[PDB]
Amino acid sequence: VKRQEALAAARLKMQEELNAQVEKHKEKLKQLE
Amino acid sequence: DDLSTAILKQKNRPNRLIVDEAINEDNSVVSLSQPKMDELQLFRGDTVLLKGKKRREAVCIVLSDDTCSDEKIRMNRVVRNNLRVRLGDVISIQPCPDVKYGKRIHVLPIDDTVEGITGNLFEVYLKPYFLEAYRPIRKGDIFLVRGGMRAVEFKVVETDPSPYCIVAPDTVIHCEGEPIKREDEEESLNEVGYDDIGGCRKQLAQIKEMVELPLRHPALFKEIGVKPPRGILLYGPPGTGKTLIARAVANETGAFFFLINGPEIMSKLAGESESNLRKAFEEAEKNAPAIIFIDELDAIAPKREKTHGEVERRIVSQLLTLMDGLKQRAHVIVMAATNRPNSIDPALRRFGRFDREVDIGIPDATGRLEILQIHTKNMKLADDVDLEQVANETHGHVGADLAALCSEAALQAIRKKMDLIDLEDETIDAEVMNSLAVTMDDFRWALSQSNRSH
Amino acid sequence: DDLSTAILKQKNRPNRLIVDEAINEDNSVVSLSQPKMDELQLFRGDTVLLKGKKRREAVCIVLSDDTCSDEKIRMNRVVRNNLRVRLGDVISIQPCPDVKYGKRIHVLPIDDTVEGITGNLFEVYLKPYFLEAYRPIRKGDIFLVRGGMRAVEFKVVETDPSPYCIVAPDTVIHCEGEPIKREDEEESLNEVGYDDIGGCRKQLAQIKEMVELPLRHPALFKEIGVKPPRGILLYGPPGTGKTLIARAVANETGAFFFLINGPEIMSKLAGESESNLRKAFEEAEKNAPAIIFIDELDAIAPKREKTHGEVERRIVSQLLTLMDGLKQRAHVIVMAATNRPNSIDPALRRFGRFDREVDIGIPDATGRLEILQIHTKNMKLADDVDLEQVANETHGHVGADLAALCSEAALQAIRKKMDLIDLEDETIDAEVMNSLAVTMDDFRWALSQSNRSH
Ligand SMILES: Nc1ncnc2c1ncn2[C@@H]1O[C@H](COP(=O)(O)OP(=O)(O)NP(=O)(O)O)[C@@H](O)[C@H]1O
Ligand SMILES: Nc1ncnc2c1ncn2[C@@H]1O[C@H](COP(=O)(O)OP(=O)(O)NP(=O)(O)O)[C@@H](O)[C@H]1O
Ligand SMILES: [Mg+2]
Ligand SMILES: [Mg+2]
Repeated sequence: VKRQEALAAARLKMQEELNAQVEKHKEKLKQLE
Repeated sequence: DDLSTAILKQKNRPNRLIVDEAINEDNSVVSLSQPKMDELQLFRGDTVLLKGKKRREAVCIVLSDDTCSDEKIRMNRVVRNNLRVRLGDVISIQPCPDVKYGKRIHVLPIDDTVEGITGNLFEVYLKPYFLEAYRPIRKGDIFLVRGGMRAVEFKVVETDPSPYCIVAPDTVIHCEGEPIKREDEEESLNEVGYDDIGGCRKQLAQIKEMVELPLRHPALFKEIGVKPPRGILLYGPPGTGKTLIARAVANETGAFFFLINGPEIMSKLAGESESNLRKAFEEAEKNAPAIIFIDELDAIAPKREKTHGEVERRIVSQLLTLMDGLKQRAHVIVMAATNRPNSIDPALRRFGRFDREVDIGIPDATGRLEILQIHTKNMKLADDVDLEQVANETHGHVGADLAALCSEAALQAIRKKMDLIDLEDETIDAEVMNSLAVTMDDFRWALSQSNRSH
Repeated sequence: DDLSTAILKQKNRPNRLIVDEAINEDNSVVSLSQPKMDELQLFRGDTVLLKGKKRREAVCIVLSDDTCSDEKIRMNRVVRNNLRVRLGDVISIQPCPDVKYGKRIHVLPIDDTVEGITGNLFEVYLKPYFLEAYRPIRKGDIFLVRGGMRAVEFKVVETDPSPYCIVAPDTVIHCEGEPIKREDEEESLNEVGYDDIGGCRKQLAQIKEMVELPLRHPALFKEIGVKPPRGILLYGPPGTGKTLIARAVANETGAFFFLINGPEIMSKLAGESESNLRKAFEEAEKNAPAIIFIDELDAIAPKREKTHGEVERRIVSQLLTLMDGLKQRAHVIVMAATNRPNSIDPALRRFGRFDREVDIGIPDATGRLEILQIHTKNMKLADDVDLEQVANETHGHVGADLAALCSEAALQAIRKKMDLIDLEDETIDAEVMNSLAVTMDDFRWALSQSNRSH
């Protein structure tokens, strides 16, 4: 129960960190061109 | 035509995706588009199984990415290495719902990544890396960890359960033991696969359909009501890649694979040659589905006229009995290779023995270019190097001649710098090393040296 | 002409009947017309002995049927399988008055018919099946029983008395023990017989008259005052079915049959080759009437010029002494086969050794069609497939070439579906499997591939 809540919490954490890095990369490319 | 290459063809299936470069270098994460995830019924954070090349798998967590094409999959270098794939390869993907929390795992560092450090590997590297991450891992994964301005590569040596698990807070992590040799991983990294074989597209298909397909799906053949042949003879002139294909098949197949080398059997004492032979067929029988590859067949089974030894003749008799002894339920296939097919005892090419033959012949110009690409992939080439042109100037060259061409080219390139380097130095000056490259001129030189040879 | 095929001919006798399909699938019942029963002096419910192929017998109960032709016999699938016969075959029938109540019998299930069930096999299957039925059965019968929405095949493993008996109320039925492998029965089911040999009608007659006839009726020959020859050499080019005939003879003969394989004798140590040879002729002598078949004779008895080994020459000497050693009372016949008759030591073809020769040659167009029918009988063929046409386009092909043609055809058929099937799947999609069939087009393709080969 609490195990799946932990996994889900870490998975949510993962998704938001990928989203943060997508935007950083996107910004870098705009500055490049 | 398209039919004889059927079996090589990339399938337009939803779980077949093209490998592209990753945004973010988290070793356990791979990124799809959201419509792709919707299609495969994958929700954010699901655990997935990837299949790459050379029997490789990786277990990852799948995440959404709006910059990712529907037909593409983003994965960092570490995952690609574990799958033995490069950017542009196609891999297959499925849910992995069965995957349990690990009881313990054993990992060790690569040796050239640690010389020397006091630090506790668990505390400094692994605990922060795994902490509350619930990362999936597989036996044989290599992964990279950052810590305190240093990076350390680890290999997963053991998991329990095997071969994969999720590393939880309560999973015991062992990091203790002798560091893994980099050279040993570089040996494994460079196993031969099908993508190391140029110019044989049609023959790789014939082999896949006479060997892999009937060991993998014996149902197909029973359904339609036919026995697949059990003896496949590869033939062709020297250096066309028969032995290469043997190594690829060994590293790609899902069957048990037993190599017999002609000369090596023939180098044994009287009676020990026979014994080893029997043991090979016994082991394969026992471990079916299985492939026996007999490389350089002509060594052990020349025409019973050629061979003026009673033992040598006895050995051929033994082979034939072993071939015939393959009762139809064994799922054992015997491949063999030779550059002298006419030199083989004809009784071996009868029905139920080596009854199929594959010509690994001289490649054509397009094939030669494939070969040149494969061979130079790890080489430092200058921009002036036009391999297509080299392909066009190498008529009648086979794979081995193209390898040597590339060696000779390189050596010329080295020759060009011999005014800076002495035999007597212990060391090579770095700016000399980093500038070293093979030019077209070097290849031109090599080419011209090869017209004496041919 | 009609005389050289005399011995194959179906006899217009009252006890020779054509197998037709059965009204009612009771495994112990067979149906004749009433005038046929009257003719053979069989009354309703008499116990009868049927002879089918491959030495098979069945014991049945004979019943009247007004829908049955006088010249026909109705029998369900189960009985036909036990007789190794198909619809349209001719079988022989006699009263069986000698047949005793069984003291015990042992039967076991086929394994793919039972995985898994609690139930007591006796109580749930066998007691209701045998109850007050007084069924006749024979060791080696396979029979099917219904019970509670499931069907279970059993094999009769033992009877007492052997080999047949009637199962009475007081007969002990054992059903306990390890289930019988389906694959093992499918191996037996597919033993080679004479009906698996196409295009050799005249040579099967020569063999039947030089081998079966004089071992079965040595009186004929003593009456008329002549010794039958004892050495029969089959010859012909590769793949014409010499070894096939050896397997058929082994599965059809009423004699003791001992196979010697050339290469396999020749694969033995010095002295062990000789020993095995002596033991073969000793065993046959002891177990007469008997057949020794020496397959690939040329391996053990090449011209005493060819063979540069003293042991190899010693072996041939041993053969000749063993052949001559067949004193005229032994009732042992030696057959042998070779695709190289000129390569055999000529002393073996002298009087009293291999003094009769049978040419298992290249079949003609009609023969080729017979072969194609035999080979495809268990294959999934589409309706467009015209084998007569294939027969006509395969001049100079022999049996083995026709087998491979049919394999290549099938493989093309499979090739056509390779867009749905992956090497990496564990499974084959069923609608793919059920639709799989070999088309004429597939055969056309195969044919065209075979004109390089020839
Ligand atoms: N088809 C190919 N594609 C790529 N490289 C090849 C190919 N064929 C040969 N080479 C290169 O040449 C090397 C020697 O070839 P090898 O696989 O030994 O050929 P082979 O046919 O086994 N020789 P032989 O046993 O002399 O008949 C290979 O290991 C490759 O480095
Ligand atoms: N007369 C035939 N009728 C039906 N099938 C045949 C016939 N001859 C050959 N075949 C098929 O081809 C296969 C190989 O033939 P086989 O019986 O080995 O011939 P063989 O003459 O013994 N060969 P060899 O020993 O090379 O001279 C058989 O097992 C059949 O599958
Ligand atoms: Mg080689
Ligand atoms: Mg044969």
